[PDB]
Amino acid sequence: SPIEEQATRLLKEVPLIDGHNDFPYMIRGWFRNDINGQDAHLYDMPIGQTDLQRLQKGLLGGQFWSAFVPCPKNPDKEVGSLEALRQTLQQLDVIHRLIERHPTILQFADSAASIWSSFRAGRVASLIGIEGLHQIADSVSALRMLHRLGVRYVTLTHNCHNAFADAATVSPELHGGLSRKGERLIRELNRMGMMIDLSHTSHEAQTQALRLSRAPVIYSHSSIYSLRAHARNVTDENLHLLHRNRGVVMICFLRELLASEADQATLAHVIDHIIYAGTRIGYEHVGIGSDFDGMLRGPDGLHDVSCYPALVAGLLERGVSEEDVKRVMGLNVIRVLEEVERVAAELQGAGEECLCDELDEVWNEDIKEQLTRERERVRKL
Amino acid sequence: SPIEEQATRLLKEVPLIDGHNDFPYMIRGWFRNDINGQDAHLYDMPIGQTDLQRLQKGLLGGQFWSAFVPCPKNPDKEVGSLEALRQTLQQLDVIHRLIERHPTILQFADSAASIWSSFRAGRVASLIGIEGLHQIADSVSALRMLHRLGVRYVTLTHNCHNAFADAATVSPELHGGLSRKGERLIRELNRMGMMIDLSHTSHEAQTQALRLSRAPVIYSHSSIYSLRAHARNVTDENLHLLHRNRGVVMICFLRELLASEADQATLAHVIDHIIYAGTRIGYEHVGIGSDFDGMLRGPDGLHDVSCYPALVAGLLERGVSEEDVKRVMGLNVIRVLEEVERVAAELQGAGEECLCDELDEVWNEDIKEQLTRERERVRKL
Ligand SMILES: [Cl-]
Ligand SMILES: [Cl-]
Ligand SMILES: [Cl-]
Ligand SMILES: [Cl-]
Ligand SMILES: [Fe+3]
Ligand SMILES: [Fe+3]
Ligand SMILES: [Fe+3]
Ligand SMILES: [Fe+3]
Repeated sequence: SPIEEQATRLLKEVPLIDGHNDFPYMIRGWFRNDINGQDAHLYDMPIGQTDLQRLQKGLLGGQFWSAFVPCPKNPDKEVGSLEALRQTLQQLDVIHRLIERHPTILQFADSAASIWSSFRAGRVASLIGIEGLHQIADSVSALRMLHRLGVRYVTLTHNCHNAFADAATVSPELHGGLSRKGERLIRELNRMGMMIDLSHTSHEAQTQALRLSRAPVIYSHSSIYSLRAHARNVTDENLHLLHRNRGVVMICFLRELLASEADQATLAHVIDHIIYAGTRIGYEHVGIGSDFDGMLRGPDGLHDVSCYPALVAGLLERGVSEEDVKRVMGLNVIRVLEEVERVAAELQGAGEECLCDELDEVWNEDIKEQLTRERERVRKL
Repeated sequence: SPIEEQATRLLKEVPLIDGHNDFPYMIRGWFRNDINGQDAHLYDMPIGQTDLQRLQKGLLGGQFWSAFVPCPKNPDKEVGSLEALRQTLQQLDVIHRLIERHPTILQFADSAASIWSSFRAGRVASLIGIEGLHQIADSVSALRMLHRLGVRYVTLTHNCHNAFADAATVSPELHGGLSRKGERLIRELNRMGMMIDLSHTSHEAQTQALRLSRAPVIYSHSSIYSLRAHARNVTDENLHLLHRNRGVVMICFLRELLASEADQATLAHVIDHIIYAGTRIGYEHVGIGSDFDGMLRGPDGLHDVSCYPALVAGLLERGVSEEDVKRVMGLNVIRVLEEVERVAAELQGAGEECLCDELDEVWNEDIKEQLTRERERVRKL
């Protein structure tokens, strides 16, 4: 078919960059992050919607791999919070080892230039994001070290309220959007060059974050509220504020977010959602955010990572222009990452002060007096 | 004086690379890692043996900055261990922010080439080490992420026993050297290219580590047992095994480790210790490991980081050759770091398997059966 030829050409010209895939958590579930002598299975998985053969088959140009850990359940809240931090480092570790063990297929990327260079070399540009601020254990220092390990977006919440923001699917509300900590964290995320992700957050938290942020944000895996009413989907109000923000809504393949009866969800519904957003806030503010391996089953025609050429062909069949399809595929999320990094560079260049953690006093006045007395003795020498 | 001229020339020709300085912990003690608008104080500190003016004055070529946190004290052992991990990320964060805020003085280095390029540019080569395996919270994944954040050596213990090895100053003994975990960790440290540090560890743990390690190790801040008997100092047995290992003993300025009465300790004693080691196991296996800011007061003539030219002049005055003084200054620790990284590259190139953490099962058999059934349904499509 001419359109299947056309779709194949587009996937080779520009990278399709998917906003969210939980394949690293499947590796934790199935292998317990032990991939030594498991290439046969990593290429052909006995579970899930992602493996390295099907990843090549679907012609995916890049991927934000999710370093998700569950919301802490432990009765003792300090343990659970600190446990989530250790589990995050385990998930970042297995993502890096997955990329390093398969350098013909996957190449690490943390920027627009690194995405392109990976795509020129014929590899999947492998970026990283964390799904929730519960993962940092209330530590902005830890968050900067996660950025240093290659994390390029942070979902403000998952399916639990944290000290910074409200999740969508939990009632009652705790902060009613963002807390004062949350607001102050928006400035720090903009300063460090961390891309803000508004998936899983409440409608009020989205509205506040979109007004406050000095850099463009994303929805790594969310759909449209008007087509299908759900707490996880984006309202027409927040879609317009996303336009002012210059952000991108990366459309989700979650069946619950596409249709009222989950088993009726299809590829055509995903295309309806992309076109709705593209019509109302322009095709330069829409993306693709599958959420593959964050679900058991996908929509009809989007069952796994091999199905991306059908999505590209489907968009072209509906009269979306080549140039707009290239934007939806990946050019838009590349622009947001580039603008997030430009805003961070110009804020850092202006000498903006970084957010610091609240630390305990390690020394009492006796120890501090010994230290000052010792210093003055050295000054006399 | 001609020898002071000579000492100044050597410090400009090759970098003096100090093995251990706890200045990042002083920043935690004094500022609580909040250095915003504190340059006046960072250049001229009201406490401690290190600031940025005196660092320039002493002509130090490089420094392994310590990312030490205390041994966990909390009754609940899971909390204390996980707390130490979060505090480690806080200390790595402030070290990176210290370097990034003062790029004229400090430049980050993690290799031989990066040390030299920093030194050619006229900056202190800023490397990182952690003082104890309590800091990783029993997580090899976390340890690899610490390596990724720029940590290039790990002291196996501080002043507490951990799951991997015995500290020197704690009795009774727990493992009697290294545990089985400890032995297995030696292979992983060699594979990843992490430099093993044997300061603070027991004599038996040193003997076992020196025999087991496939790469050269260091003592980041230890002295000589024969000159001054102390659990922290290196025995003649372990000095010989360090020679076979191709490692380096970086001599400590701790007064307790140099003399029986601490107040009698001097610069001359530090030179006695360097010459003792250099005479018996060669000058290519000796270094300088001040431990500045790990003590209240230093030896006479080595009161702070400005005193390194007196140490270089003192070594030349005692008939140690220029070439051997250059070795003791930094060429030796550069060689060990280069050999550690060469061993890691050749082990990684041979496809050696990495050590993995023991993880909990996240899925039961019901969830795993749903996943395999779902996969087979997709195979039929
Ligand atoms: Cl609208
Ligand atoms: Cl704390
Ligand atoms: Cl000997
Ligand atoms: Cl675990
Ligand atoms: Fe997810
Ligand atoms: Fe999700
Ligand atoms: Fe120390
Ligand atoms: Fe120490």
